[PDB]
Amino acid sequence: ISLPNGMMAAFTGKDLYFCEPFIPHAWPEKYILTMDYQIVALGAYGTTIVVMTEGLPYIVSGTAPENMQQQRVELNLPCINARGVIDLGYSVAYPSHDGLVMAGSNGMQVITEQLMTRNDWMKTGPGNIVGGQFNGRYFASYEYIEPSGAAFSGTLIFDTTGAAPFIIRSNHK
Amino acid sequence: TTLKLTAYSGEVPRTLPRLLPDTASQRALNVRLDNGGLTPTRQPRFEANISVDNAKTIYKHNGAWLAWQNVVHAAPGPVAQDRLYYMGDGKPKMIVDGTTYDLAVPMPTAAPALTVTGTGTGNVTSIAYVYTFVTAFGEESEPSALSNVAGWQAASAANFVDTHATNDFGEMLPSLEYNAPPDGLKGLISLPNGMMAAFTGKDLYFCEPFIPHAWPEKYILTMDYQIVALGAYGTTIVVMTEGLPYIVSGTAPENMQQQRVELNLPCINARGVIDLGYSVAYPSHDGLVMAGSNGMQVITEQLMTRNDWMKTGPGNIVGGQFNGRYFASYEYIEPSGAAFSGTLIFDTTGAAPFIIRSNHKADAFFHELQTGALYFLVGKEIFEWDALGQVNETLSWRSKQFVLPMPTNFGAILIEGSTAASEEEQAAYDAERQRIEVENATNFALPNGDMMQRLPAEGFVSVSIYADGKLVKTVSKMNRMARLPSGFLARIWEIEVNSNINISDIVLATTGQELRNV
Repeated sequence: ISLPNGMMAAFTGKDLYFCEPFIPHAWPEKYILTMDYQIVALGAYGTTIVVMTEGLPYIVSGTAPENMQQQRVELNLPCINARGVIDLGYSVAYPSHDGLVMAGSNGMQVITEQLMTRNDWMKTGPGNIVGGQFNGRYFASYEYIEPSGAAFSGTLIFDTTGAAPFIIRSNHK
Repeated sequence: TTLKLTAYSGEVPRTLPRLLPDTASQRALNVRLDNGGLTPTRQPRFEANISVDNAKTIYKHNGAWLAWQNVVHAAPGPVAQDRLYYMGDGKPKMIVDGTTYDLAVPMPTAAPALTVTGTGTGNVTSIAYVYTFVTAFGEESEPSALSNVAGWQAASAANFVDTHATNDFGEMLPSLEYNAPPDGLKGLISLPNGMMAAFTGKDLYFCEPFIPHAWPEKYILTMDYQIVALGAYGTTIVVMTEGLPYIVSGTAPENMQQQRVELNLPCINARGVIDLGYSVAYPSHDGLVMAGSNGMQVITEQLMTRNDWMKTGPGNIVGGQFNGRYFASYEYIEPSGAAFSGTLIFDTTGAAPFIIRSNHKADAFFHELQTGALYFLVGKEIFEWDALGQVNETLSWRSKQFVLPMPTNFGAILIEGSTAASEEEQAAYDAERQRIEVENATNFALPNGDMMQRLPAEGFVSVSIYADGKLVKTVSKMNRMARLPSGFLARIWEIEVNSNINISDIVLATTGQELRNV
């Protein structure tokens, strides 16, 4: 992913790597930061990075690759799907087992907890959520099979803009 | 004179029963209140069995289940390779590839420093060992050795070296500040910037930032009172003590500054500590309190009494987290010898926090973070919480004591709702039927066997009405108006709802024509 001050962020199986600020090909070993748990995907709001892990999400705040300080975030939710991560522009939303949750400058909030149940999110299936952004709306494509051989395929659009957030469904897998 | 029960809410025991909110109710047991109805909890399923009896802490690493007889805290290490550091078992110890080692690395084993002023000018001489520096585990320990020459304290004559094991001649700034993890360190938690936190009886220890095994003595921080457990919110640690809780703020182990917190409440139970993600909650004598970024708030002071919190018993609260809810398991003996066992779930999310009760005692709790699902040990087995593929459990919901302005008797009940139509509940019921048939077959072949042949389950609705503390009727008709008994006039009415299926709402009226009105 690209970063504000000019740099690139990459992760190994468990360690994140920071490239030379204005030199892309260089990936110094002294720039690397090691995090607990595996790393699924990376997102950025403002200057701070969202280190999205199989365990506790981590927030790395830095004006420079040398000046990096990872920080705990207000929610402890794993990142199940790497592809479900979408930079919605105002937040970084990654599907989780508890539900879709957005990481932004203002705070860390589980949008679906307001508008959808734990059971429905499990039945939708966070493992294979295809994510996308349109007009600041999170496009989630779900294709899961109900027991006894019933298959549901559709697109779940999440819009938080408005008086109250709601789900706009679609049927384009 | 209609009383209508819709949009059910949880239990708030710090309130007189008549003064509860309009949709708040007592004994919210085995109920999940999400959509606004009585959605039943699923029955736990037996996933795996534990080896050693009387397990107080359970953990899962990779596919295997780990349990220990002591309160053991385990967290992944900052190092790249997958490592588990669990230290509650007396001596700090480490698991690598399913093999347990000791976190402490013996001194004078991996690193030795020899220096002399006469070196590099005269051959031979030397004194074998001058100073023994601290050892470094790195990835392989007690296998390789490192030697450095600290002359006048990098590239020169290698000279003689010890032949005890394989050695390397590297000349870099020696990291002699490493120290072996002292015995008695109990609680280990992970930290943002990358480091480990552990505490002695009264002193907290800080490790080398990216080196888990090193526990330098200059990093240690001493606090007043004993230390019970550790929790982290943001970059700042919550030092939970037998006295005044302390907040340690720091970007690095060297730059550490402990701070007094806005509440003075001791931590009674170490196991009651759960990192709920948005705060760290530790049971206290006054009540359950969580430390968060916004501040320090005692949730129970809003929703529970001092008396009830004492009667529940904060000393032996088993704590757990599911969907951001604090699962507290309580087992206490009220006077004259009656045992109360159950699970108290605390959810603060919503307009007003409330207690959702459950009746599954848990010897220990484990929240598998990768796949969110609580694992609790009861009867020496591992059970999940409301796992998918199980039949719904019976729901208990006893309404607020409705003190009608005038004494009346009710003549209508409308129990709305739907039967099993999700087909996931139906599939779970079919699987339960298959298990019932299998046990029927295996018990039917006994050399014979009296009784057994247990009856299969069923979906029911059972609403019981308490007139003035006396059960007058139990109604099971659903989606169609039912009738109460007669001949009794009461003004303190309350409703208890029992069902394996979800129920939309309950409305009562003295006449069907009044039920027409609302």
